[PDB]
Amino acid sequence: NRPNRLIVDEAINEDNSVVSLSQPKMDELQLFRGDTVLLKGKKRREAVCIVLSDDTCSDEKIRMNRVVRNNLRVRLGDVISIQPCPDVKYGKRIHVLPIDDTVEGITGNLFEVYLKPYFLEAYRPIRKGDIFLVRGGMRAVEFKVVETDPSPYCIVAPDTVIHCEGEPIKREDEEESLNEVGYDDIGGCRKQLAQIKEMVELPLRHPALFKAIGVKPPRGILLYGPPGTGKTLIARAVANETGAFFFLIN
Amino acid sequence: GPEIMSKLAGESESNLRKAFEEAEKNAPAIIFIDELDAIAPKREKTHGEVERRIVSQLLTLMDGLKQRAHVIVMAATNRPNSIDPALRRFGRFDREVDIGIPDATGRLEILQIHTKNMKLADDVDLEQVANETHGHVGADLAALCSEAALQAIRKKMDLIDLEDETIDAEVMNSLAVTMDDFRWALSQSNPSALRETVVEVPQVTWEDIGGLEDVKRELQELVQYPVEHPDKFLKFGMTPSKGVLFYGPPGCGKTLLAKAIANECQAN
Repeated sequence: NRPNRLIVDEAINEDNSVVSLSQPKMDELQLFRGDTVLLKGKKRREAVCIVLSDDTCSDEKIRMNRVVRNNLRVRLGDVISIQPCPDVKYGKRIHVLPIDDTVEGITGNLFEVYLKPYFLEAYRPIRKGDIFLVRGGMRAVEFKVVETDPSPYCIVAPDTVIHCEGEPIKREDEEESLNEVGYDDIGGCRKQLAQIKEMVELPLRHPALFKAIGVKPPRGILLYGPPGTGKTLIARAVANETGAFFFLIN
Repeated sequence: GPEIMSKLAGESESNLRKAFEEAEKNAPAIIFIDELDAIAPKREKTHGEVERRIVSQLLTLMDGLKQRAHVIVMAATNRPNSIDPALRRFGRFDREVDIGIPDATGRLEILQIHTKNMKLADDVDLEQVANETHGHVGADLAALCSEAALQAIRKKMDLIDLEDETIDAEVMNSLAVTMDDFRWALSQSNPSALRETVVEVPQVTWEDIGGLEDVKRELQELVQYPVEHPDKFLKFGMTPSKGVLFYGPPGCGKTLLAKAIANECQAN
């Protein structure tokens, strides 16, 4: 079944350009302490990150945040193929452009505020088509890698000239908003989310299974607690993270 | 409030819809609901279907606030437990401000505002009147000045009697209100205002209590320090005392002490 195909799990490191693996798994896959890896998933897409060692991670799982998660167009549970890519060299010049619905209200030098401190000696491996998120200035601004000189993939060095043409782009169909809800936007509900997820994981991710198997899944789940805990926030997070449809009834 | 409940069942929700609709277009704006208690007392007084539907209409409108449209909804009531708890939900009426009756300083401040147009005499001491209005609200103090003004009126041009649609200014400018006029107003049955739990700052110092310097410094360590030196308590790690019990024979200034220590901290 190829020991290089792993499953995307929740992330401990919320950094955009990091993929956490277990110690014995990197010994089987021949990965180093900073080797740029290449991820492949559904809808035929690629992404480049940096592999690190995670003690809390399991052998058959890989930790990654919603940024890398959305770039591969996959959800928690999908299959991805990781492989070593040592032919990735440094970048020269990189032309990137921001999204219109994430700059509404602010203007000026975006390079000095967001871009420069973000790539400040971080050596972040970006690729043409990737959509990364930079937080700062008490908000969040999304950028999409339009074109890089060392096509397709290259590493952003602190000497690499970063160009900003200043032209807002349209929002594509399958591009889920990173401003929306997710499992990484709710806290305090540890065991709550633990119970909730494993109750609605299988029936939502594979309806075919339950229509084939003679096992009854829970139909109705009730949420207790005082107002203000974020009841609605939890529910919408599951739907946005499982890809399932969401219809609210006030 | 009653304006909405006066409209027939159906036109009621229409007016509420039009209210938010008209105010949202005129942004920025402030939507003020008067007698909210008459609209949403959803507990035991929610007896019927018509009432519940009206409340929900407002609830939808409260949630219907798109936020980017800049309107703020204010309301008033007699007491917190009059309003429907569904409106207390953190997302609609989230901020709450308790505006109880004014204190001694409060009533004094109000009296000057209601007497800003009338010619007060020299013997008139508004500070004195504010202190002896044991349980008076803003409106009752107004009626106090009004009935006292009528007393000052029924002694001047009343003897002259000028039946006209316009009073001369020289006659009115010369008119003044005496301290006795305020005495007569207080003497009547009209200062009978509602009396509640009075929360005020004691106008009594330590000088009303002879000696006992030991309990003074003791009390200061208990209340003055954890407010004027909160950093010091965190420096040493100890936790402030939550209370003290006064014991002894009656009429030794136990009440006076408790007031005096609040006076030192200038607290309520």
